[PDB]
Amino acid sequence: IVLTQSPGTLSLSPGERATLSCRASQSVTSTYLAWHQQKPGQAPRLLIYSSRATGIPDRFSGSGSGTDFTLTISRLEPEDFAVYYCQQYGPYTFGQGTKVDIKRTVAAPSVFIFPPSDEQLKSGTASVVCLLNNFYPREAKVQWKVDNALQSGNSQESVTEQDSKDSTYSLSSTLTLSKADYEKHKVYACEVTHQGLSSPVTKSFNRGE
Amino acid sequence: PQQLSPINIETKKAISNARLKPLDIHYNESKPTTIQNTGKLVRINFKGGYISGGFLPNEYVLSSLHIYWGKEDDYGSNHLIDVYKYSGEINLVHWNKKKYSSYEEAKKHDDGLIIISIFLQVLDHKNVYFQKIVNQLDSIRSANTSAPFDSVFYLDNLLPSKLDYFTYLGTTINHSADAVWIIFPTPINIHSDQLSKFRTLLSLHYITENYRNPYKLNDDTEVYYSGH
Amino acid sequence: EVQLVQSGAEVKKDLASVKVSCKVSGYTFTDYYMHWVQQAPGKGLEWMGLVDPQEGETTYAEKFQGRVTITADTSTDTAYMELSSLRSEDTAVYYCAKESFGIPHFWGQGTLVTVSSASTKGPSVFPLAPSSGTAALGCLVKDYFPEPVTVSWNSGALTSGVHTFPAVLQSSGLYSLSSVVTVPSSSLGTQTYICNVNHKPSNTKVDKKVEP
Ligand code: NA
Ligand code: NA
Ligand code: NA
Ligand code: NA
Ligand code: NA
Repeated sequence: IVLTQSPGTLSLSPGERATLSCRASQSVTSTYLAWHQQKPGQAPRLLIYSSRATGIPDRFSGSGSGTDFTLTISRLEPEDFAVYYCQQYGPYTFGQGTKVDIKRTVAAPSVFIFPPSDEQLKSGTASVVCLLNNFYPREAKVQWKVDNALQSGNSQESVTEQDSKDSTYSLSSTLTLSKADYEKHKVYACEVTHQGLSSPVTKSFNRGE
Repeated sequence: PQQLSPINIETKKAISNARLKPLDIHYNESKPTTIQNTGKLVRINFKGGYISGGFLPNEYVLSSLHIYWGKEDDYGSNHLIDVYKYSGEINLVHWNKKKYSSYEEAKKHDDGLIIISIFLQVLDHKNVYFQKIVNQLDSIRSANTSAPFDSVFYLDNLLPSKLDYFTYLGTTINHSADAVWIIFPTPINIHSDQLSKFRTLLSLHYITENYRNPYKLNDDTEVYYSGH
Repeated sequence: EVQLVQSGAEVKKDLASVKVSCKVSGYTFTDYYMHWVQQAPGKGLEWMGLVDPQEGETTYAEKFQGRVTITADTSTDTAYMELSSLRSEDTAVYYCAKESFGIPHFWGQGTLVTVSSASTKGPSVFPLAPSSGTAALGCLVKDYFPEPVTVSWNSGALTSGVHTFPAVLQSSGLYSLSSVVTVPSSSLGTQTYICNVNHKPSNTKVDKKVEP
C-alpha cells in the first residue's frame, strides 16, 4: 500500500549525480514500480517502469526490488530539476513526492513590514503584510506580535517558486484583522527566524506612524 | 428468459437442423494488435477478420480473443462436452457490424455477439502456433496491462482440424450480454509448459485458474449440432 | 502521434455534478486502458480509477468510490469522468491518461475543476508603501474570485527585482495575493511606481500609484 520517498526535498547543482529513492510498506509484487517526472504547471511524464520509456534519455536509470527502489540520474542538467513521483503497480498508489530544487549558498531574508492602507480601513478590515525576500533554504518561520502578544491562526502565507536567476525563495505573510480589533493596539511586528540568520530578526511599526 | 453461460453440452440431446449451412471462417486478413492481462484473463485484440455462413444472418467481424485455464492441466475449460472438460478454452469474440454502430451497442442485443469456442488440450506436443501467444506473456505479467503483440501470428493456425460445431443462445462468460456460442468440440493440442506460463500472471495472488463454473441448461434452451 | 485533449477548466457550485471529458487520438482507444488521476493545488498525485474502453468495465479507488463515474465512448473516442456531489476539497486538476505498460504512459493536460459558492467578484487593490540601501514596496490585491489574476509593474516596464506571490484562499471564499518589488531607496521620491492589476472574469482592469 503505502510508499514514502526520500528525501523530503533533494538539493543539488547541475553536472553532478542525483540519487532519488522510494521505499514501500509491503512487497511490490514482481517488482512493478514506476517513476514519473512533473515540472511545475505541467502534466506528469513517465520516466521508467528499471525499464526505459521511449523518449527518455540515457541520463536516467531506475533500480531496486522488494520495498527499496532507487531512481538514479547520472550527469544532471537544468531541465531535470523538478518534482518526482514513484508509483506502485501490477493498487496504483503514488509516493508523496520529492522536490528537486537547486543548491545555493546559505542566503538570508531581507525583511520588510507593511502597515494597512487608509483606503482599506474605510471598508472595515485591515491587512498587515510582512515580506521576507530572497533567502535559502525555503524553510523560514514568521511570528506576528501585537503588543508583544504572540499571534497564531489569524496569519496566512504564500511562497514563490524557486527563482530561476538567483536560486532563492521569497515569502508573503498576510496578517488580517477587523478595524475595531486593529484600532485597540499599538506595536505591530513580525518576528522572522531563519537558518542563514545567526539570530532572530524583528521588524515592526507603531500604529499611525 | 436469459440462458447463463457456460453450460454442459449433452451431445445426445443436441438437435440436428438442416438450416445450418457450413460455417465460413475468414481470419486470413486478421492481424493481432495488443495483448492484455485484464486481471482475470489473457485478451488478444484483433484488427480485421470475420465469420459468415451457417446460421448467421450476415457477416460478424472479429473483435478479440479470450483465454481461459484451470488450476490443473486436466480440468480448465469453461464449456463441457458430456461432463468432460478440456485443459483450457479460447473464446473468439465477434459482433454484428453490418447491423450495429459499435461493439458497445452490439452487446445490448441478442443478435449482436457471436463467440467461437476453441478447446485447448494438453498433450506431449509443443504447439508452434500457440507458442507465439506464450512468448508474449512476460510483457503482460502485471495486471491491467496492455502491450504490442510483438511477433508474426496468423489466428487461422489455432483453428481445429475438424470444424463441426454445437451452437446455443447463451451469454458472455461474465453475464454482461447475451451471446450466441459456436463451440468446436475437436480441440487443438498444446504442451503443459505452455499453459504453465499463464498461471504466473498477476491478478487484481496469481491467476492460477479463471474458468467459470457451468449453469443449468434452461427448459426452453435448445443446443443445435451441425455435421460440419 | 498520440494526443489527449481534455475539456476546458470549470467552476462549479457545491452539490453540483461536473463531467470532465477526454478526447483521444492517434491510437486505437480500445486496445489500451485509460486512467484518471487527481492533483489538488500544491499537493501531489492521487490515482482515482481506470476503465477498459473496449467493454466499459471500470475499477475505482475505494477513496473515490460512489462519488465518481468513469465512462468511455467508443464512437467519439472520448473518455469521460463524472464527479457526483462536489465539495470545496474536490477543487483540483483532473488528468485522463493512456495506459501502456500497466501504468499511465501518456498523460493529458488536465482539467482545473474549481469548487466554490463564491460569486465572480473583482479585486480591491491597496498599496504597500514603505517609510524607512534598498527598499521594498508593493500592491495587495484582495477580495476576488475566481483565479487567476495577472500583475505587472509600470505597464510591464519594471520586471527586474519583482516577486508576484501565489494567492491564498481566505475563509470568506475569496482569493487574495500580493505583488512586491525591491528598488534602490535613493530612487524612492523621484521615480514613479504603478502596479497593473488585471482580473479577466469580471473585466476589472485597475492601475494603482504607489507612494509613501
Ligand atoms: Na431489443
Ligand atoms: Na457476478
Ligand atoms: Na452474476
Ligand atoms: Na506526456
Ligand atoms: Na506624511
